[PDB]
Amino acid sequence: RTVARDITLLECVGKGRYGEVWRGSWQGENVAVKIFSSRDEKSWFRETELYNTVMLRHENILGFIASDMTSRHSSTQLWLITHYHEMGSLYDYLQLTTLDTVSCLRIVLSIASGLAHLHIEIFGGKPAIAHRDLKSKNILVKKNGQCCIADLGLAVMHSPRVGTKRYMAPEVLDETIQVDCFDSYKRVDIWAFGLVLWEVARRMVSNGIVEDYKPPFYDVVPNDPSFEDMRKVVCVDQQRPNIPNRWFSDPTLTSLAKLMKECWYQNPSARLTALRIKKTLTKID
Ligand SMILES: COc1cc(-c2cncc(-c3ccc(C4CCN(C)CC4)cc3)c2C)cc(OC)c1OC
Ligand SMILES: COc1cc(-c2cncc(-c3ccc(C4CCN(C)CC4)cc3)c2C)cc(OC)c1OC
Ligand SMILES: COc1cc(-c2cncc(-c3ccc(C4CCN(C)CC4)cc3)c2C)cc(OC)c1OC
Repeated sequence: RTVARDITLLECVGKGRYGEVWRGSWQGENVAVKIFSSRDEKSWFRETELYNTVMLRHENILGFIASDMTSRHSSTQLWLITHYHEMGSLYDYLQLTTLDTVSCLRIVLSIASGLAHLHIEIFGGKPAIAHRDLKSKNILVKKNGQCCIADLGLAVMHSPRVGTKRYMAPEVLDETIQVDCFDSYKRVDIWAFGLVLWEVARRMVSNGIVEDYKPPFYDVVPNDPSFEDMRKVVCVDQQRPNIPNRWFSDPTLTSLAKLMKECWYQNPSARLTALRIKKTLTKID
């Protein structure tokens, strides 16, 4: 048999400290190709080890196609190949796009769905998985209006790289997280989910009003905030993102404000579960 391997790289759609993402083509069809820096090799190894353990398949998880390691003269080349989502990341999308009630709920319920799928152990199935770097740049917008969760390079299974500091829960910033305890990692993801819910909700129009896109804590920390900057805001002062008055005129945003509050308790065990968040979102509107 012929094994047509060649992928054509067509367009760079992302470049960062730790690698690049390309739109590519395989057999006339778009794929996404993440090329890792050797500095972030462990993220390729961890995502590859996870998919060699359990082949996740879910409409709200970025679709795996391949992991490739290629020997070069004096280096190793590491690629991850996935489905390609031409609308780009939720972070990208929220910059110019505003939302209505239906599109806002569809986005956040799709994210909750993907996250609950990661978190749940299924017997016979999948181990429970915590993401550990959930944020709007790690969520892609699909053409059908649902999103999918990307980047399992920091993920942990239950049967170097740390999370993005802006999205870190208070127990991560004050180093009290119970590291031997899998439920602790799920509760870190729930905190981060609440921040993503805030980012999205701001862009939902009500009574002709919308907020501009801002990242969580934009008004209290610098760009590329330090670990200490974050700890002082989140742990010492116990600040949370602002809920604008205009949300309390809209039943959807009133319900979403309540939800995001229940993701942000200082006590990790008080936070909602992903399954409970899904149930609450199905009862809104
Ligand atoms: C090695 O590397 C890459 C390979 C491919 C690729 C290309 N054509 C065909 C295949 C194929 C799939 C599956 C089977 C099955 C058939 C049934 N039988 C009982 C078990 C085996 C055979 C062949 C693949 C996997 C694409 C790649 O990238 C897009 C590759 O690079 C990462
Ligand atoms: C990696 O990704 C892609 C792969 C392929 C692809 C190419 N050749 C052969 C295959 C294949 C054939 C047959 C079996 C099975 C069938 C049932 N049973 C008897 C076990 C053996 C498995 C695999 C595939 C899946 C196509 C893709 O897209 C159209 C891929 O996605 C980009
Ligand atoms: C977060 O993580 C990963 C993401 C992806 C991924 C998959 N589909 C699409 C994208 C993308 C496409 C296009 C744009 C822009 C460029 C064109 N236009 C001007 C606006 C839109 C942005 C983003 C990406 C980045 C793949 C990954 O691995 C292969 C990722 O890592 C796991």
